[PDB]
Amino acid sequence: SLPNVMESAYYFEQAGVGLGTDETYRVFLALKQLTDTHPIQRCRFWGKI
Amino acid sequence: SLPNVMESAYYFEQAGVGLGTDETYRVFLALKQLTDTHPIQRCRFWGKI
Amino acid sequence: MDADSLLLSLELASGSGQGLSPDRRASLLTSLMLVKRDYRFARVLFWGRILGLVADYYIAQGLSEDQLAPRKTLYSLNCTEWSLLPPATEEMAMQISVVSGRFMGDPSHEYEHVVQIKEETRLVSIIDQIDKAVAIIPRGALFKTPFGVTHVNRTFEGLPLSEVRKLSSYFHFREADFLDSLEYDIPRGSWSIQMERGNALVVLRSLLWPGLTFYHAPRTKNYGYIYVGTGEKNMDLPFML
Amino acid sequence: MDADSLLLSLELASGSGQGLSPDRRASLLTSLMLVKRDYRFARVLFWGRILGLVADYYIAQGLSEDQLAPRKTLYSLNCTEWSLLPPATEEMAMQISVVSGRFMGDPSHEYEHQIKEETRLVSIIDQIDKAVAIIPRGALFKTPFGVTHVNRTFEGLPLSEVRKLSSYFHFREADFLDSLEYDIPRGSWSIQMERGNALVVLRSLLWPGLTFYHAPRTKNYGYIYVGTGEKNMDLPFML
Repeated sequence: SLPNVMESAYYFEQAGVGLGTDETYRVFLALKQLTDTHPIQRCRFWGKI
Repeated sequence: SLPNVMESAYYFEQAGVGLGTDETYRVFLALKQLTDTHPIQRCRFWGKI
Repeated sequence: MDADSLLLSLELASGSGQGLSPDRRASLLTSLMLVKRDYRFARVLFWGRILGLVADYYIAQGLSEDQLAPRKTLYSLNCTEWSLLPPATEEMAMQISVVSGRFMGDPSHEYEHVVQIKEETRLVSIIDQIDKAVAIIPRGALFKTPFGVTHVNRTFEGLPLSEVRKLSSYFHFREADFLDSLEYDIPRGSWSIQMERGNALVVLRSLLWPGLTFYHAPRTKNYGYIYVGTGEKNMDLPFML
Repeated sequence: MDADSLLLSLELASGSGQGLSPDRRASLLTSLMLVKRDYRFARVLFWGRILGLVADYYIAQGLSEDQLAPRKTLYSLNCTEWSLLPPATEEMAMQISVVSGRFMGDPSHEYEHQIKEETRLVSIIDQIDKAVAIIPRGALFKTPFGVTHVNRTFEGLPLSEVRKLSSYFHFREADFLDSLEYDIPRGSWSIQMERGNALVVLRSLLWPGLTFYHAPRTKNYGYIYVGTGEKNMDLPFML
């Protein structure tokens, strides 16, 4: 139930923001673990504070 | 007239092939030079031999 | 950030969180090395980017033969269109105290106190008051020869991991084994030291100027600093820490 | 290539075209770090790919303190489980002479020309490294103790002998090691430059898929074989 975090990160790179491909894919896999763990309808990369 | 070279290059990166975002963006700009120079209906990055 | 190595030196992938798009980064690489051609700098370094409101200022530096004093600064609203800034001085540093807020996007823009403050003067001033007391030299990159500070350490091997957390293994770029460390009786805790990318990257953040990111790979001769932020001074730090 | 360079994605900037995907890149960074953990290698370098028909082999070798020592080759099919191959031999080089064609991606596959696919993989990686594995002049200096260490002040190559094959040595036994210009057929190494003069790209023609890179005036170097995994015997027709 994930979004395409890499497509978003690609547009983010077009705008000159994001965490880069490596760390963003790492966060994407972490969100995948979140979806595996919990019965959740959405898991959106809100941000990095 | 031009194609979306960067969306294609992003999918290329995902598949693994490509020149990196940097050289692909250069190729996109060079294709734009070709497109504004010449009266082209449709243009496509064929490849790098 | 050294001009030849922005594609090597990704602040955006390093955890800065804001940085250069591939369009901008491409224009920066070719335009900075041509900046080295036109004005004969020994080295060109990308300084960072002040966000502003309407348009983004992209800022670069140019260094002569090795010294900390001759630090010419540039700006460009379309990356390639580089223009040499006037030198900074205490008069323009004093003059911009009567103006606050975000940068605009137009060097010809003028504020009102009625003292007139050109956006250009604000850019040059804010650039220098950023670089004093945030621009890191890691311990060992530079020393002082007896005949002058040139001595770019060609044998530099980075900082060992034990020295990294201490904050005493980082010197300023100011005109000071010879420079003032980041511990200089500044507000204590004004630097956030972060171990990033599997302990292969030390990310330092200036909390007096948010958006300033500095890093170096440990055990390696890669280092550089960059400002991707709003351009206003965070005086507000001691309320936080 | 190095892990630091795997972060940079110079595999794709070199113009090889094949390179690697970012998912695989992140997985290699984690798993090669833990290969350096489980096997106490001085360095762990990503050698590239042998492109198969069902799956692609993902290869890395282990470098001891002596960099020219016989190095322990590993393979993976999913970037995470790294399997340690056996070392190569002359006898194992002789067996696969009857076998040709694309790799399969199934290490258990058998050829009736029996030959194991591990046999092919090990001996092909061996033959590539003996024939073609570049180092620049100045890097990998011989310590007086009879052991080779990375020259920590290699400081890159200047642009004068970047263009020359004489400034480029192999990763093997031969005090300087073995120049490329004693390597036939003449012109077997292509010489190319990246954007600017920031980096020179060397593409193997006897073994297509290999693309060694090097940044002048910088200690960043490396090579990967991402290719079919066979020797281009056809080369002197083409030159």
